[PDB]
Amino acid sequence: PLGVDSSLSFESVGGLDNYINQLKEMVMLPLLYPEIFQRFNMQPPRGVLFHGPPGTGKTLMARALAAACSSENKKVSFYMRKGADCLSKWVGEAERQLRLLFEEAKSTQPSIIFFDEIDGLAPVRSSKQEQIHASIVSTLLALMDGMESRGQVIIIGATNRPDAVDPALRRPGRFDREFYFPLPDRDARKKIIEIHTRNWDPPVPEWLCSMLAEKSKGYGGADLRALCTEAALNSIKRTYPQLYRSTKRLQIDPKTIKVKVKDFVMSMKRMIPSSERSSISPSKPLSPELKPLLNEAFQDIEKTLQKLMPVASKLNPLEEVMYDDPKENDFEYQQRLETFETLRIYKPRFLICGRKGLGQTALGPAILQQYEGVHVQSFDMSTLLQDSTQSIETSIIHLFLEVRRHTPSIIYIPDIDNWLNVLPLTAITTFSSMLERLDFSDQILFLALSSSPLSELHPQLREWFSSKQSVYSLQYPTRDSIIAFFQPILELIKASPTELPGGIPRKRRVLPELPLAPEDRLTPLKQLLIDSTTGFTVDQLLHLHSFLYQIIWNTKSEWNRNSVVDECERAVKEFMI
Amino acid sequence: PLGVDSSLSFESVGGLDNYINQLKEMVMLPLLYPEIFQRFNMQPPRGVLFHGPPGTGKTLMARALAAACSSENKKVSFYMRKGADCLSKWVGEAERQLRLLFEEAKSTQPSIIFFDEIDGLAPVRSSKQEQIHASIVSTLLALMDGMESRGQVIIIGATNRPDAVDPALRRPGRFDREFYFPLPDRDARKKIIEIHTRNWDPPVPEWLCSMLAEKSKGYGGADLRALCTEAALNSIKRTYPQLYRSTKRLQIDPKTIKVKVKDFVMSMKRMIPSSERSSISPSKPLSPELKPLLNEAFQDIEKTLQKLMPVASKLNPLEEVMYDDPKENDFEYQQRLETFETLRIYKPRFLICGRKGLGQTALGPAILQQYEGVHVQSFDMSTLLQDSTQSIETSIIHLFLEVRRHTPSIIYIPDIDNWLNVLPLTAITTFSSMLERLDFSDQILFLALSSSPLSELHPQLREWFSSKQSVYSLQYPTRDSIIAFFQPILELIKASPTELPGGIPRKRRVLPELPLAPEDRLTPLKQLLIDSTTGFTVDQLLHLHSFLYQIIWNTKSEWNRNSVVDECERAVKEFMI
Repeated sequence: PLGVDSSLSFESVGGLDNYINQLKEMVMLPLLYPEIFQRFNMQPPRGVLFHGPPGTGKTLMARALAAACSSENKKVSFYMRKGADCLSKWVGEAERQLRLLFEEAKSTQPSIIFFDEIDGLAPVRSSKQEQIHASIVSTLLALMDGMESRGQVIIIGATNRPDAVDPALRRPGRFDREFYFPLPDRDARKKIIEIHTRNWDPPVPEWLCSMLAEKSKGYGGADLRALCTEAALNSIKRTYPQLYRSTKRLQIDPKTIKVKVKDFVMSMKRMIPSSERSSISPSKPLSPELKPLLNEAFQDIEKTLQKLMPVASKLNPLEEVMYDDPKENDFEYQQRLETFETLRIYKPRFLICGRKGLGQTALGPAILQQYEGVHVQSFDMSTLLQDSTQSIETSIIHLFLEVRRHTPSIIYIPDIDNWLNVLPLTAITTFSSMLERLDFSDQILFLALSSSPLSELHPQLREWFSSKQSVYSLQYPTRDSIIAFFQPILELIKASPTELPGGIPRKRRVLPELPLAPEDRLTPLKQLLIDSTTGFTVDQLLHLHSFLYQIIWNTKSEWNRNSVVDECERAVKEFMI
Repeated sequence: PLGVDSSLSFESVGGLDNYINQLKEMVMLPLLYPEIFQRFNMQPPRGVLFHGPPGTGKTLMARALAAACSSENKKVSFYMRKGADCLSKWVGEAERQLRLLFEEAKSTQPSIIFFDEIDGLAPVRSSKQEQIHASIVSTLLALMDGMESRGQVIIIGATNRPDAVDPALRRPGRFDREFYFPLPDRDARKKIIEIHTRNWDPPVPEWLCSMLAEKSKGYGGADLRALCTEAALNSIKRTYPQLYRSTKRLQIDPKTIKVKVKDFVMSMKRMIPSSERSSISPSKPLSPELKPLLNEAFQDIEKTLQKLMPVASKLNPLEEVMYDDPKENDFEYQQRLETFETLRIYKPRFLICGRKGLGQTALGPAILQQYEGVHVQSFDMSTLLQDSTQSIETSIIHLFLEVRRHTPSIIYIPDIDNWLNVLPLTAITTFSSMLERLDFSDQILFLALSSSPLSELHPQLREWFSSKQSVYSLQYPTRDSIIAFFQPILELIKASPTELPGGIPRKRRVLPELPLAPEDRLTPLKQLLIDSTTGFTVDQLLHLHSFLYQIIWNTKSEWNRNSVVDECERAVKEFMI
């Protein structure tokens, strides 16, 4: 059956190395080196506040910390407190459980305590309720620190939000660490999936990683293990159909090890993402047959993206201090590199103008997918009108405040032709103010999408975007790209009966026992598809593509060729209306 | 008298086979096959969240699960928890009932627990109330899972809504199953009604099923049994009138078994649907005498419906894996069928333009009835203005979000001539945005009804619906269809006195004892009804139809024919004003 483990070698949360060194410098040093705390007479406190996606290192870095320190040294004890679990309606009974737990935590000397659900442990301190909201918060203040020199004990905090509570709970000088979980995307995703998949006596192929790791976006350690179990059970029922209706119990052979990539892709048909349980995010790669239709400008988007903003990230200070320099006295040499790759910028924004039905609003999610690791959100007016409890301008100042409270991050607005007709001049001039409230010298991108083409626009954008390179206009694709797009189906006309299942028999499987345990017109069709379709829009090409898919689906079984051209050609004739 | 049963062989919820195999793979395997959980070292968790219409498998799949596992293996215990039933205002008393129940649930090893009313068990976790809302939620988190390796115990959840609570209650990795109940419509409706009706020593006829099963729409297992009891008691009082006023008690014969279809149709006169206790849904089949007046285009509606969207549903993977293929390494062969019957589409919509009084707004419910099994709702502005607590555009984004959170589903708007005058340009451009927020490549229908005819319309629809086949215009019916419609009453003129009750005597029934227990002008009338009614509208034909019904009702008793033509003909003369 099932079972939980108490040993973790960072094998389901693995990849947060700089976090690991940051916590090692907090928890290892005070009793590893007990001398330099008097050589300098130094304090440094301990305590980390987790925030980010839950289960992406919430329970997983809980096991990574208890397993980390248990694998670190002997002896050491560990404590798990998950929200309100020692409380009452009394103050003086709730708390007497709490500080009996505190005094026994102080009695056991090598000891850490996990505290999760810090909102449930201590909410915001308001006096418009009963005074236990002030009482347990103040008594946790004095009983964690302030009055209480805790000595050798370590207090761990975890939330989903870094600001779900009043900042008195983060007194600066006791809880000076806060860890954000960035949900690793591609490479530590491939690391975390391959450190999972080696727990099987069949080793997995490594062409499927980072193939499956780039398919899997928005997942924790546990649900990627759920992908492991669902592909596993797909191998189970796949290998054996006789898994049903057993009152007389059965026995098995132990040689039931067969693995498919079909198991994984059926798991992808049968999955659901964790972030996409309640969200809608445009995390959509560009369509692979549409790459003949948009790679040619997509390259210009990613190159001019790279030029108008470097996407350069921070290296590890471990290897940086593994390097050494000779000169260390020169703050002028410091302000040199502090000017380097920092003062090279000015106000990241970009605009897309082009016709409707011409590759719109898919390239947006595509260039969202062409690089990751950055923080990003968009001013979707669905996400702006989603609350009415406050003003929408209060929501504007809020969301501008949180994208201010990040890394160099990404801001997007779709459909600005329809937008600015949606909200009044309150929110308009609000936004135009908030455009200028921040500096040029920070790196926040401002992607902008319009479904209307150029030189016809209200000038609100124009005074905002008077740079000649702050915009790009779109054109029709070339005929060679067109015939590149219709190429594969133009040989799928010829490969019906046994290449495709239009004429492939599907046969039955027998049950196991599992014993008892007690050609020539192709070119006039070519001049029908080309040169009579005078460079139209790509959605119309999607119409035709769907239509011919219906044609070849209905005409899926045919031998003795050149008999199935009449259906598609009259469909083109009808399409020209 | 009455009595409840503890044995169910899926005989009042029967039809959810793929659900049954999905739960069997969760609950049977961990102790059926206790070896492969170490061959792969796999987790898989257990827990299902029910949502959908209550009593359509809520109590019924509760009995199907406890009866399923009790009929599965010996020995096994079962537990029933229905919302708040072990609580208090204390935290620490409410919970001490809860985890005394948890430790005794862990003590009894073969054990499952039913949890219904999950909102009453654990609401959303807000700190703007007393902190027991955070406390019992967090303590149910740690005491179901997270901290607690539950071992062998199974936790069952059930609601009406899949999102009546915050998604922390669905941690991905413990509650990875959620069952929607689809309210089976025709064939599993006939299966579920015939698996009921075989509980009587008279076997029912099978021409009335699926006749009565297609009459009965929107019912659970229990209320269909209430139809069984009401047709039963209609047979009781029908067979015996002496069922009244007995102080001196009486005795019966046991041979009181007579069954009528009259009992069922009087039950239909005396019924009320469960979904139609507070809703108004246009689930209305087309009128059978109006089938001469709309089948001729109705066929075009269902055929072009079928062409513009295939209604093809998913087969069972049981029989699909009962089939086997030779080639299983080819993800390209996978993306073949993943392109098959998926990329054949483009943006399902359809429009109805036609005159007023000409078959409008009944064909809508009719083609709603011509196929079922799909998810469907409509943007009725009654259902849009029904709340004022939020903005109506917030309701727009909400309802678009939930129809996004479904199967390929159906969207309808009636009366678009009167509509777009009802809501301002806020909701208008909101909706036009939400038209384009989703892809072409998903299958969501967009039925549209207008009471005004063609070529006269504001072009908002026209830029939305510039496809030549995205619309259909309506005409007058033909004279042969007209005389087909007036045909049956044109022989009901001749069949008054004993075919119809206009001259049939109704006689009295005696009481049982039940002893003590201590012609020629028809064709000028034909040229009056036809060719002087120059192809008018069908509501006017309903006027006339009602009028002649009043004529023949008042003239219902007549012998020695050809004396009753004067009343209807002068009614036609008066009607021509």
